[PDB]
Amino acid sequence: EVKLVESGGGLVKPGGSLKLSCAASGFTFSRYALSWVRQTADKRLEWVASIVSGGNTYYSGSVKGRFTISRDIARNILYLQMSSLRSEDTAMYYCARAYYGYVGLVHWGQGTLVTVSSAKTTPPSVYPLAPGSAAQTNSMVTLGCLVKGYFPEPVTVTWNSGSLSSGVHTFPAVLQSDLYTLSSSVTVPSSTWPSETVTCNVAHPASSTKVDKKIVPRDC
Amino acid sequence: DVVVTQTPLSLPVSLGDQASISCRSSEVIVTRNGYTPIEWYLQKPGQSPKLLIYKAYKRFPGVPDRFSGSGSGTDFTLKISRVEAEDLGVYYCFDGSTVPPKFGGGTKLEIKRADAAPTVSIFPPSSEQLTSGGASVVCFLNNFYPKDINVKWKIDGSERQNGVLNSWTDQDSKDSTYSMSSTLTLTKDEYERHNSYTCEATHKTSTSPIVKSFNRDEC
Repeated sequence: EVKLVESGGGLVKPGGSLKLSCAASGFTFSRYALSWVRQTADKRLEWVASIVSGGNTYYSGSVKGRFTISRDIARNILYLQMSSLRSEDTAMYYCARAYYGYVGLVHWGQGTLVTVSSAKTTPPSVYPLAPGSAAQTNSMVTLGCLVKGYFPEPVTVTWNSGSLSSGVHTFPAVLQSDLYTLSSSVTVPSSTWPSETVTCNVAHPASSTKVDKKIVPRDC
Repeated sequence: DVVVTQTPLSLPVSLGDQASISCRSSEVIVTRNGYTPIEWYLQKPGQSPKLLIYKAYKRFPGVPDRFSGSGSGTDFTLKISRVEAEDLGVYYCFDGSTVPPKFGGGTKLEIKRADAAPTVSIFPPSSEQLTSGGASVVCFLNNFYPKDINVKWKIDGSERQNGVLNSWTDQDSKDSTYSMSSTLTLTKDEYERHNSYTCEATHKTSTSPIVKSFNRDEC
């Protein structure tokens, strides 16, 4: 099977440099055209660069002279050296192989995140969102976690380590004052909480954070 | 230089119906027999883009026969014979006739479902947050359809049209509904100068708004 895995993404200040890697397996590396394509917040895709089996390289004008695509046929690795980084370069970077010749883009990797900013890496604050009592008498109860003030993206949220999949809504983060904030709600039967434990698990790899927050009722 | 304009931005369609996505290059493509560099991609929720069509009309292996591409000159369109829930996602065309190749802006395929009213729940600031000096009042409006919704806040009766941020989930993978969160943020001080907080939402499924609120004078 054909596999491509990007790596090297991270936080970098404007004007800085960063070199991305794309490890390949499952195919004769040398025989194909390889490309880097990026996706920004607006979910827009932007072809960035490619290198063909013959050695020729191609770049988009918004990147030419700053980004250098290269490969090491020996080690089955594709690279993308970035320099003079700009705020607008922030995005998810994927590498993809031609289907054949220089036709198509297939087996895209999961991509690596590159963030260009002067903001510092800061962990999130996790706060419980519990019902303001209200007798309920209702079949379902909704709980949640407010993850505030972190940087940069992303943050993952699970409930009871994944045990609670249904009734889960994790909202996209919003950037306010160069700080991100998002929320997640979960809905379980009234017979599940507070009798059983409900905990949201927040992760922020950038700060090596992995936090658990138990939702307890607001005593009355 | 080439610019690819893709339309529509969002395409609502019923399961079982036909879907048609259009892309127009600013440059007319040549070839009635000599290969055409027009490709179509689909990016499913939370996933990496994937190839559907290449050479304008050939289907990449694995792609359902329900999909098909067609086009001539500046216009090209991707077609789905009958939409399946599996087709939800964002579709992008790609013009590879010149360097650098250009992607279309993308079209969000939305699956139509019966209208549904949101389940609203309001939440006062956590004691933990007040201790730190902050006060965010959260409001969830979950599992509704269609996506457009009205959310007006009221503090002690006065509408609050500032400091209120929003965020919406993508169309649910299970029921095809939309969910939204609204967060009113304030300082402990500001927060404590009032006791009545309201989250009012009016959705097309009802002329009478759904009010959910609380008073600091309680738990």
